[PDB]
Amino acid sequence: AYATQGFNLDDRGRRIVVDPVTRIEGHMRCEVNVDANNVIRNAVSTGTMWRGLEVILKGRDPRDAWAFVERICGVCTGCHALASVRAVENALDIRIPKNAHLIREIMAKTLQVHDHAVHFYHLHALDWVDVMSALKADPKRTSELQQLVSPAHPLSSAGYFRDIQNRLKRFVESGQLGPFMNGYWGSKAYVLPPEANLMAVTHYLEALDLQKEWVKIHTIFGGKNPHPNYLVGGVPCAINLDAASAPVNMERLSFVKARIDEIIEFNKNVYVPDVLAIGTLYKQAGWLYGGGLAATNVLDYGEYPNVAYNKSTDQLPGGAILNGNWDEVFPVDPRDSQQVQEFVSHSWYKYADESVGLHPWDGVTEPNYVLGANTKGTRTRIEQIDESAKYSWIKSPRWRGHAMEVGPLSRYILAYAHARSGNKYAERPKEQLEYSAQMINSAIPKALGLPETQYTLKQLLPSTIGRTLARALESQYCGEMMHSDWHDLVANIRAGDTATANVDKWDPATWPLQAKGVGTVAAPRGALGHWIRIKDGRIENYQCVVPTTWNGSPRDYKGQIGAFEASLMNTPMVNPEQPVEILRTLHSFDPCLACSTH
Amino acid sequence: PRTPVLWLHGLECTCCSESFIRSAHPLAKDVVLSMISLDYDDTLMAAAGHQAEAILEEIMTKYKGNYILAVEGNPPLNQDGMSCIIGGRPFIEQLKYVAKDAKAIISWGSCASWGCVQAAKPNPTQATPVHKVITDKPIIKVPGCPPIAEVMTGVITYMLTFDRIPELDRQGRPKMFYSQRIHDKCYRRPHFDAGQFVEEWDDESARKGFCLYKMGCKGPTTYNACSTTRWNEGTSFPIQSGHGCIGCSEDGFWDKGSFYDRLTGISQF
Ligand code: SF4
Ligand code: F3S
Ligand SMILES: [Cl-]
Ligand SMILES: [Cl-]
Ligand SMILES: [Cl-]
Ligand SMILES: [Mg+2]
Ligand code: NA
Repeated sequence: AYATQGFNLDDRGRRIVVDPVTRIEGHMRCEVNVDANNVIRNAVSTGTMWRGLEVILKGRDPRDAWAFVERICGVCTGCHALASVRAVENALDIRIPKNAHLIREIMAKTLQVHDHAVHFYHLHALDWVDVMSALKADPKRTSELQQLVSPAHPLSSAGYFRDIQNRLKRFVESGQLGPFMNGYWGSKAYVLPPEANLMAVTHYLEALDLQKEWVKIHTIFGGKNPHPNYLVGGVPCAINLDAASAPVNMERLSFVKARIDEIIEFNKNVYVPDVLAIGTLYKQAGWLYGGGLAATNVLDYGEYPNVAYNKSTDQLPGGAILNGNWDEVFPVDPRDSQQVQEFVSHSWYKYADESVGLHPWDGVTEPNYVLGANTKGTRTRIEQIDESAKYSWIKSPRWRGHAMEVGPLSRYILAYAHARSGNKYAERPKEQLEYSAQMINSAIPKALGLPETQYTLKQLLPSTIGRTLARALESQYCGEMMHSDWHDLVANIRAGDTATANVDKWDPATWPLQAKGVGTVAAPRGALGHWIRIKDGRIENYQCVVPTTWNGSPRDYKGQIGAFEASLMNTPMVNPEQPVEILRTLHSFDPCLACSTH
Repeated sequence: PRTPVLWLHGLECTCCSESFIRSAHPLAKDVVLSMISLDYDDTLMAAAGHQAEAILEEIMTKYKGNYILAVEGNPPLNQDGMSCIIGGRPFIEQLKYVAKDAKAIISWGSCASWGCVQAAKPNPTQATPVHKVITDKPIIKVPGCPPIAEVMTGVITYMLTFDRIPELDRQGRPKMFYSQRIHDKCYRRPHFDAGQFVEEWDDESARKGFCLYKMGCKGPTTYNACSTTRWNEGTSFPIQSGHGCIGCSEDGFWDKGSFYDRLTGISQF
């Protein structure tokens, strides 16, 4: 037992293992200890995969790197390619043309929406929504709930919900429950009424059909989704208005705009209202657990500058907050060797000196799969992992030694802080948060006949509910932003600038013989960075620090815990043998384990 | 009664799972609700941990030799297999156990089919394709990074309709989807035939949609349905959007030189 970051870790209680953690990308094991009252007093995050992309990249051509690292992850598809081309461009002093900037921004924001919406409905919703309870729902009351939750959403009739419900019933009555098989249905951790459950499952099915339309934006600009193509120096999708012979003409741009408009409708009418409603009801039930590090330490690099290459115009302005002091945002510099560092003290890697963290330009990735002496089981049959030693394929990133939470919630807390200090570029996220708090505290309770609450954003945001809300709000904001990017793109093209690629330094003979660069991205799950060293036209070093690397990290040299482990602390479980609460909170980070380990 | 599918994940990026849910004809919704019984799948399944583990045994018993094992990703042989851990044990043990009683095995994507990115040199985990580990079962390879959505659901549709594996080429790929090279029906082929090429990105030739051979396009050596079926309900494909094919459905495509290095001996194509 020991204390760290205000958390009292104790491993003397009952040990519970969750392996595999499902409804995530990739492979994770989670262990917790619970006390005599089923409250979590210890949490252990274990990344259970590694591929070694950083090793594979050595000696290759920097221009090819984006395609390799894109295959770090097919869920957050393209965000690694973006980081890579940015990193190489930074190393080689390449400035991309305006159209390439705007197209990359549109692609990035499309990924944000697709990733966030699919995560919530298809990975997260089943932690809040009891599908069996949806079978008992009354169609008319479901219709009336739908009309209160989102008046503008056209799919609100009683017969529509009846038909969806009946197909569910037929599915369940077959005896082949598929993904609902052996679920935790009926647990008291589920609090939604039948009608809310039917509404949510209906939207699960709606989102499943619609999500494939949104990614056609990627397909136009990048050829395919998953894994659209990128390019060092710009974008491959050359523009010609006068014309069916080029990748991009006005018809293709009109198609993109139509998809963007549909996205805006979905976020506004389906996704944001559902999260506000579900958040309200779980708030009413008192389920405000899962804050973890969000109550103290949050980080993002900052993203989406209005003016390209001008960081002061970031529309999700970043930095670092410490100790829950929202009146002081520290600037974060990815080039500073004393800021972003990764430890491997409790990870399956080795350094020359493991008492220190390495900045990623000096990063090292040598595998070292070894288990501690207090392990229960064997090297190939683990029963209880030994967290006092090395226990994960995820490295431990820290900022000036501090453990930080990253992600949409972090970006929204930072945006709120920036807006309060006079930053005008953060106006829209501030507006969203205040709107959301009013809906959750007052408007939705009034509509459903529930008592009003008076939670501040300070109290509400650092929670699993808050983390889920911020993701939805971010999806909405991204859809809005790329609507504006589209207009700017078409305006620039019509003004006569059709350029999509700067090829001045395409040939390696033009490069400096040694160079280093960094590319950062506000990826769906938080702060993403790629750090590259180039030597004689080849990759000397390539190190990735990925958002789930931050959040999912094991303990550092000082024994400080990461965001996942902190978020599970102090949480009661209804049943220790049903990981409902563990899944709900872990899923609120949208873990991507392939990303975390790469 | 719908055919049970147990969809396992080894070392992977999950692109094949994402591609699958992009299918428009048929909809993934309709596949899951009305065609198969997707009984194990880490991406979507409600159960976790011990409850998830318990499903495998239950389906294998009830549907012995009548379920499909779909594998996304691949097993690592280094680190004692513990560079991919499931239930505290190496993934390769899960793969072999579930393969035992499968009616058929689908190797989704380049990872399961050939190795893909983790198997690129120097392959630090010794990631190994499914067919080199499971040697006593019929395996259909559906390569690509990821495969086209409609190719994935097309394979499922064929298998469910006929209860047979579709006709395969020498490399174990379905001829109905992998009989054509990209270069055969690529819409830029008339430019190739006329010697009309892009030489630098965004040159006048690129703006007229000239052939991408000299920018490294591997269409002439790559078998897939991208030039006809195309991507995301036939919206585009890599070449239409201006990037050469990188050869992503072909065995060992990461180690055939830079993606921007042209194929030699153009007179062969
Ligand atoms: S080389 Fe590539 S772009 Fe040119 S015709 Fe062949 S497949 Fe199409
Ligand atoms: S890169 Fe792959 S997606 Fe098709 S065009 Fe080439 S086989
Ligand atoms: Cl960029
Ligand atoms: Cl391969
Ligand atoms: Cl080749
Ligand atoms: Mg790394
Ligand atoms: Na152009």
